[PDB]
Amino acid sequence: WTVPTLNPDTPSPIFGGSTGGLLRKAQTEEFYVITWEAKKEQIFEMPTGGAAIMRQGPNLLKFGKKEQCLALTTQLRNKFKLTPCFYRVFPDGKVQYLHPADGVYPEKVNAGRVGANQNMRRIGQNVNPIKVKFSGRMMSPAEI
Amino acid sequence: EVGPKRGSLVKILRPESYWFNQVGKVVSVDQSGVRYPVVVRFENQNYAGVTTNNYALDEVVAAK
Amino acid sequence: TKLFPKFSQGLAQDPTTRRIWYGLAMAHDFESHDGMTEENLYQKIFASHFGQLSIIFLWTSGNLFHVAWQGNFEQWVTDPVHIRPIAHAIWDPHFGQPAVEAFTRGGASGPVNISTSGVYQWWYTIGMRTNQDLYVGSVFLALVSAIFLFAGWLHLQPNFQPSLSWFKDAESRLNHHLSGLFGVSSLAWTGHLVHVAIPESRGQHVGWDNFLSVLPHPQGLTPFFTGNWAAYAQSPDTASHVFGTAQGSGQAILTFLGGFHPQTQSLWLTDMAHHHLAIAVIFIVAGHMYRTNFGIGHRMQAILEAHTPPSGSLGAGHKGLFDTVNNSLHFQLGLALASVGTITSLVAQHMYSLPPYAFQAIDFTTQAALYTHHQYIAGFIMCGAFAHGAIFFIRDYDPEQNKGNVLARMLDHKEALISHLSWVSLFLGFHTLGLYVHNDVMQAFGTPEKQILIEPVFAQWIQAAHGKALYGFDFLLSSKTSAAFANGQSLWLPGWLDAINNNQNSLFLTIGPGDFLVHHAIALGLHTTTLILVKGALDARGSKLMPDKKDFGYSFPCDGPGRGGTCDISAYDAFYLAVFWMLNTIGWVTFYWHWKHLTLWQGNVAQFDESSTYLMGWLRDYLWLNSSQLINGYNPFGMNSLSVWAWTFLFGHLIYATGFMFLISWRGYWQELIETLVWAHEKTPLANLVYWKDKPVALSIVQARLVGLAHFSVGYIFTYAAFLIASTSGRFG
Amino acid sequence: MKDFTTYLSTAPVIATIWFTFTAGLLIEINRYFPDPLVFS
Amino acid sequence: DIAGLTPCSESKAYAKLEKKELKTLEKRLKQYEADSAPAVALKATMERTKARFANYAKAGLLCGNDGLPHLIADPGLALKYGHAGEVFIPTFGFLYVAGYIGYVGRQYLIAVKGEAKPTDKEIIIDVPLATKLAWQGAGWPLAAVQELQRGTLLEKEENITVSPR
Amino acid sequence: AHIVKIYDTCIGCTQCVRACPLDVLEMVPWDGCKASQMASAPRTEDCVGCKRCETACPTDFLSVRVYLGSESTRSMGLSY
Amino acid sequence: SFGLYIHNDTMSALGRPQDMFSDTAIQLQPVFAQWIQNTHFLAPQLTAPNALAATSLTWGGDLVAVGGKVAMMPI
Amino acid sequence: SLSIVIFHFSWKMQSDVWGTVTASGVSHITGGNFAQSANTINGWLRDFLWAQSSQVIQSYGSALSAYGLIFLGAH
Ligand code: CLA
Ligand code: CLA
Ligand code: CLA
Ligand code: CLA
Ligand code: CLA
Ligand code: CLA
Ligand code: CLA
Ligand SMILES: CC1=C(/C=C/C(C)=C/C=C/C(C)=C/C=C/C=C(C)/C=C/C=C(C)/C=C/C2=C(C)CCCC2(C)C)C(C)(C)CCC1
Ligand code: SF4
Ligand code: SF4
Repeated sequence: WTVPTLNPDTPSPIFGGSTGGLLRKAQTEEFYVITWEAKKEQIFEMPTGGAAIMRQGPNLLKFGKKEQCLALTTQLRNKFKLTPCFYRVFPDGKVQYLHPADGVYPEKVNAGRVGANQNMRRIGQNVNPIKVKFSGRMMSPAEI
Repeated sequence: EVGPKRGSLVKILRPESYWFNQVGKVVSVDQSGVRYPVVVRFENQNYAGVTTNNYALDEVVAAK
Repeated sequence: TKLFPKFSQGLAQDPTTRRIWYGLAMAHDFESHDGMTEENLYQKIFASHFGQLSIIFLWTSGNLFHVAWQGNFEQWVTDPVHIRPIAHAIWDPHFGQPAVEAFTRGGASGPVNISTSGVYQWWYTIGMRTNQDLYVGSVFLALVSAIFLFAGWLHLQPNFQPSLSWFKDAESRLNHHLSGLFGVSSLAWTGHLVHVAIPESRGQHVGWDNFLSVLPHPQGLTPFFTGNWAAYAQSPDTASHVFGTAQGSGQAILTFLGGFHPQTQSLWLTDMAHHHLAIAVIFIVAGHMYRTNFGIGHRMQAILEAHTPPSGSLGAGHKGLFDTVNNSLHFQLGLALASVGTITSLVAQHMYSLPPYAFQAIDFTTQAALYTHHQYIAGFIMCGAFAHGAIFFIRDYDPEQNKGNVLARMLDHKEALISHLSWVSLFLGFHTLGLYVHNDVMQAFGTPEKQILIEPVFAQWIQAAHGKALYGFDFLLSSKTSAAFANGQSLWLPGWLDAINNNQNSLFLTIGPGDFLVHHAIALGLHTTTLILVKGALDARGSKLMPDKKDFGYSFPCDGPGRGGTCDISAYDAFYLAVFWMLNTIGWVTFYWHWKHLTLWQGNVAQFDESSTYLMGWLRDYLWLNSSQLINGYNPFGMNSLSVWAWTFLFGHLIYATGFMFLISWRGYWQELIETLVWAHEKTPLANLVYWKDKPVALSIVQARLVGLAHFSVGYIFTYAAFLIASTSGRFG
Repeated sequence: MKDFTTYLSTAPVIATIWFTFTAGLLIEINRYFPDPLVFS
Repeated sequence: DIAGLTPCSESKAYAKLEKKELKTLEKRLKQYEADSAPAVALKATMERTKARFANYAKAGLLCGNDGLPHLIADPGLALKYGHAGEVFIPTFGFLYVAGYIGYVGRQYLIAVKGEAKPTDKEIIIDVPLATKLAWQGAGWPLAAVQELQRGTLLEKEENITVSPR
Repeated sequence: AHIVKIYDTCIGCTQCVRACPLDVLEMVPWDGCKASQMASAPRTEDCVGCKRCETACPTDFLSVRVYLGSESTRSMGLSY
Repeated sequence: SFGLYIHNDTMSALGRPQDMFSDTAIQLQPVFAQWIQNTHFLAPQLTAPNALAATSLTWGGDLVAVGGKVAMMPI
Repeated sequence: SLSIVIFHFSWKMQSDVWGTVTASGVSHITGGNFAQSANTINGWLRDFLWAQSSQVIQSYGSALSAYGLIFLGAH
């Protein structure tokens, strides 16, 4: 498996538009693109409101925040048995592939993943806040 | 061989557990060397609605 | 990134309107600032304390200046009974001519406000007589304000920053504050009373220009150095003395008359001089207790380690508490607030019943305002004391260093403490409310003889012990054949017994079944408020619902909808809930004080005695009946000087109700709403050319609670203040 | 009939009967001993 | 008398209060005929009113200046001057019934905790079991003391869950 | 950004990962539990702090914990 | 709407009744509602020829008294 | 919203419609004070709530005393 490359030419689902879509943040900060392959034309629900028709084959939609792309991913995966992926697109044209991060969806354990933010103790074994006082900022005993 | 017998009563000693100082029934004890092999089932559910939890060998003591 | 706030880099990088709000809210939480060290924390607090001191003295300077400039103090001293003190002048271009005429009162040329703070009676009692006195005092306090402000700057400079060990010298500070700040100050105030205030009350002017050539006593210090201290108690002011003049005046400077001055109906100036002299001696001696650089005195740590009951009933006892208290600024602030908070209530309870200032008792509006003012401040201060006690347990408490001592053992039976507080509150609530409701039903059915009226015999017994002969118990000071009555019969009992058996003042007012019911309402309020504050402190570190609460800090929104839902689970939220009950409790206390004095001041105590045993009586006879003049301050036919209070009355109701919006409706609703406004602005021509720098967001969960409580509290206070002043001054103005 | 008598043993029904009985007893005592304020 | 009060039988205000209450009823009774039902109801109320004021005075209640009975709660004063029936005797009447209810409920709770499904016995009451316990609760003061003396009233601290401290 | 931590009481049931609406968590190989897998929090810059993961966790006490921290555009959930 | 009341309360409190929104001051007449009332009061003459009287006395005309009390009258 | 609707109805009917009819004319229950008072918040607090609550808070000892009790019970 290798990181896919976004194709901006991909056609988008049939949709008449709405007032729930992108704002000035997309022009200045970042936006998100989700793509998937559809087996047939089918009506699905937009996370921004309304019904859209996915074209047979490649599809492409743009969203304002990451949660919107993953919300549609959950719908497509569970209700239609599809395998979408999405990216983060910066105003200068840079594209950052996001999901699934390593080609395998996170709920399925995969080799080569390195644990992060794992504490080798129980919650009840955290130290008292007095022991981390005056550490340079506000920090919980769970941060050590 | 390790841990209490299946079906026996044990008392929970984990302070942050909902069932601390309460009595449950042993379901099974993993022999594979896991951190928390003792599985205990309780009559009263916790705030999350769960009635079973895993505990270490030294976090359970025979009831009575 | 944005500069503001400089103390929090996490906030400075926040791109929303959150940042400005939290920049303000976290400004004085020094411990949470980036890069804070313990030594720098203490130095920052020290400088802030200088800032508070200069502000207080500037505030006192302003009050002196405006009374001298715009008040009628010189006219008031000639006839305090029949002249209303003037606070300051009004200059408002929004006024109409009728308003200009209405507020022109008290002898001033233009519109003015009438003072309710009682500074006139206070300054007159201590010897101030002319506007020149007020002016000079104002200039002096402005200078003292500037010096404190400079001292705060100075001790922030490199060569004037005290070390950490200096701030932790408990023994030395206690010695100086007890003997110097308390004792010498009290001794110096005695000198002022003997040299200035007492001569002024006898018609003699003593000022800076001649105080070195005027003898406070005909025998100057000869009795003091020979031990003949009784020479200063001879020839007190007579019962016919006219305050401020030499008629009927005496020569004593230190007495124990123990009653009220017959004309001013306030405490004798010679008793207040002897009081402070004795207090000064006690505090000067008390300040030589603790060890310093001279090898004598006590070490506080030694005292605490010694007090461990041998039976082990308190475990390790007080072992380790010197470091616990000495190393925790929140433990210290909690103790300071609790002590000052209780002292503020004592000031309220004693100043109304034993008025120290001349002509204070007859100024009914001033008496009501002062009691209500200090009781509400006491209520807020008590909530803070418990708040910082809960902050201590989270941030500062160390279980290992307090192993087995009394503090750690409080956490060991917190369930017993909370559940018993719960039982007391339930019992008081069920039965106090039940008795009121029973009496309302008996009144409603026209059978007032069937209501439950329990005589307060325990309290009446205490009043009899103090000499009140109304109830016929006749023991101790009420029994003329008792040793207590006889022994004091030459010192202070004659004056005290005359004052306590006069039913026209506030010294141990007569009490009955109506007083019984309301006192149990007050106990309900105190216990319930303590329950919420104590539960908040003792569960601050954790509960069965949130075992690791201490890892989340004092204040946080919640822990989410899981585990059944965890709204308002933080110790901060317990304080937020407690403030509502503190306001309700103080509201009951002040309603009680006000109505009982309104009927006394009107010469009809029977109305209170008969209407206070059921709640329709409070609604009809206290609130509804006494609102009539207030709500007519302006109307279709005109307006009068109560229009400002009428306007403020509704102003208070409005702010109160606005607070309900933040308390009832919660964030998620508003955040969705603001998003549609964000969309609309960007799509609107000629308006999308302008744009924000902070992304608008709804207020945070915690912030809504604070702002809503603030509106609730401010409206609560303003509404009552308008009602209190307007209903009293309108009746007696 | 077993099931019906089981239904009558549910908390709301028992509470209704018990409080109806308790209220009836208190009302009837005040009917025959009106206006009781003290014990003599 | 006690705390400056006076007996209601000797109180002018108490006597005046009764006249006003009867006067109010008499005014209403004028507009009705002698045998009409409203007249019978009003006269019955008047008889109850006169009996009430007669009974309270007979019981020896103390009246304030308002003319209303005031109760005495200190046991010493109540027993010394014959006011024990106002608060003191009613106190032990309540505590007997209240403990009766509490003790019976506690017995039922303990009895059903030995069943297969304890929670089912709390929403569907075991009426035969509940009825038996209700009758036996008349001796709760004796039973409660024996448990207190036997050390079985309270549970041991080692079996009670608490949160971390 | 918020702070998300996984503790060694995890049973590797995967429910927190399935419940995360932001794809903050994932499952990695482990040997400390019977399932031989542990939850991980590699992408905490995207966590919004909803605590759906904590709601899904069966262990007692929790094995996944969210501590709300500094607020950014991502953590605040803004689409503007 | 609510701001007009706040304006009126403030002006009245400041002793400037001539600055209030009121019938004797700055006037806010519901002219549309007044016009509709007149039309309904005159309906029997022209637009409802077979109706003896208007549907309601609130439109206008003479009051009806029953037992010494007003039953309905123009509003 | 509906609280204000019914307060509007109650005050308007008492002030301008309901009343007694005699030779001298019509005397309304509140004497036509709606027009000049209902344009201020203080007018509603004083002339409507405070003034018209007199009956309910004075009903103890009468047949209407049950409304006095419920008035407090509802608060
Ligand atoms: C004799 C020496 C001396 C004196 C006079 C003071 C005085 C003071 N110190 Mg202290 N201090 C001393 C030695 C001394 N200190 C030493 C040796 C050390 C080092 C060991 C310190 C270390 C120290 C610190 C670290 C701090 C102080 C602070 C203070 C101030 C406390 C706030 C205040 O105004 O309280 C006023 C208190 C009183 C007037 C005493 C009476 C209080 C009662 C309860 C009030 C009621 C009385 C009466 C009824 C009121 C009548 C009111 C009227 C309207 C009728 C005060 C000015 C604090 C401060 O503000 O610093 C800027 C502070 O942070 N001191
Ligand atoms: C701190 C308060 C204070 C101050 C500064 C003064 C100051 C003064 N008093 Mg007054 N006085 C005071 C309190 C005070 N008094 C009190 C409490 C009383 C009631 C007992 C009196 C009763 C009184 C009388 C009856 C007389 C004075 C007189 C005087 C004047 C001359 C004193 C003299 O010759 O001493 C000379 C004595 C000494 C040098 C020895 C003093 C020994 C003591 C133990 C010193 C203690 C110092 C103390 C611990 C520190 C306090 C703070 C400090 C800043 C002063 C002088 C202006 C006399 C006068 O002529 O007034 C016009 C006078 O006749 N005073
Ligand atoms: C000697 C007194 C004292 C001191 C030194 C402190 C100090 C502290 N307190 Mg404590 N506190 C006190 C008294 C004190 N407190 C009292 C009396 C109470 C009870 C009311 C509390 C309750 C309390 C709580 C609940 C908390 C603190 C906290 C704090 C810390 C941060 C304060 C901050 O940033 O505020 C910032 C202050 C503001 C942004 C302004 C708040 C304004 C309020 C809401 C009133 C607004 C009135 C309004 C403007 C009036 C308008 C009128 C209209 C007509 C115009 C700090 C260590 C906080 C903390 O984290 O501690 C560790 C915290 O959570 N305190
Ligand atoms: C008037 C309003 C009101 C009332 C009556 C109460 C009452 C109570 N509060 Mg609450 N509270 C209020 C407002 C009120 N609160 C507000 C505005 C806040 C701020 C958010 C809080 C915050 C708060 C906190 C944080 C706490 C309380 C607590 C309490 C209890 C105190 C003890 C007590 O009185 O026990 C006696 C009980 C009562 C007087 C309640 C009324 C009982 C009625 C009369 C029973 C009637 C039964 C009858 C058969 C009718 C039933 C009809 C029905 C079946 C249809 C009690 C349940 C404390 C608590 O729980 O202590 C244990 C506590 O911790 N309150
Ligand atoms: C019209 C009369 C009346 C009414 C309607 C009530 C109503 C009530 N009372 Mg009150 N009471 C009254 C008169 C009345 N009281 C009088 C005259 C007194 C004497 C001063 C008291 C003294 C009293 C107390 C001391 C208590 C109440 C309590 C209660 C409440 C709960 C009762 C309960 O659930 O019992 C059912 C019983 C239980 C749920 C458990 C047992 C509770 C009882 C009170 C314990 C008795 C212990 C007994 C003395 C034995 C000691 C132990 C030893 C034998 C080993 C309830 C609202 C209780 C309360 O408010 O709790 C918050 C409460 O503690 N009342
Ligand atoms: C809730 C607290 C409380 C309070 C404030 C009082 C207060 C009082 N009681 Mg009461 N008493 C109470 C509870 C209380 N009692 C209880 C619970 C009981 C039952 C055990 C009694 C039993 C009782 C008796 C038997 C007598 C009093 C008496 C008195 C009065 C005078 C004696 C005295 O100094 O009492 C102050 C109270 C205390 C210090 C607490 C303990 C009081 C004990 C129990 C009684 C002491 C009696 C005393 C030695 C009698 C001296 C002779 C007398 C003629 C003055 C006084 C008004 C006396 C009285 O005047 O009777 C007419 C009396 O003879 N009480
Ligand atoms: C078996 C019944 C029972 C008993 C013996 C007790 C006993 C006790 N309760 Mg508890 N309680 C009960 C039921 C009971 N409770 C119920 C049903 C509730 C929910 C309303 C509560 C709510 C409650 C609170 C909130 C508090 C107590 C407290 C207390 C303690 C002091 C007494 C008190 O305040 O009573 C007050 C009693 C009540 C508030 C409710 C009484 C309701 C009825 C009268 C109880 C019996 C009903 C039951 C259905 C009967 C079954 C009969 C069976 C044959 C089928 C005491 C240990 C207090 C405490 O912790 O003190 C340390 C306290 O704060 N209880
Ligand atoms: C939580 C916490 C906290 C807090 C606390 C508080 C806030 C408290 C308060 C408290 C209080 C607020 C208390 C009070 C008390 C009081 C008392 C204890 C009193 C006493 C008195 C007396 C004893 C008197 C006597 C007498 C009389 C009565 C008469 C005659 C004279 C004489 C003097 C003999 C702290 C910080 C610690 C920390 C830890 C935790
Ligand atoms: S708090 Fe919400 S976004 Fe963050 S890891 Fe948990 S489920 Fe995912
Ligand atoms: S839900 Fe809890 S137990 Fe399951 S994988 Fe996540 S952290 Fe581990």
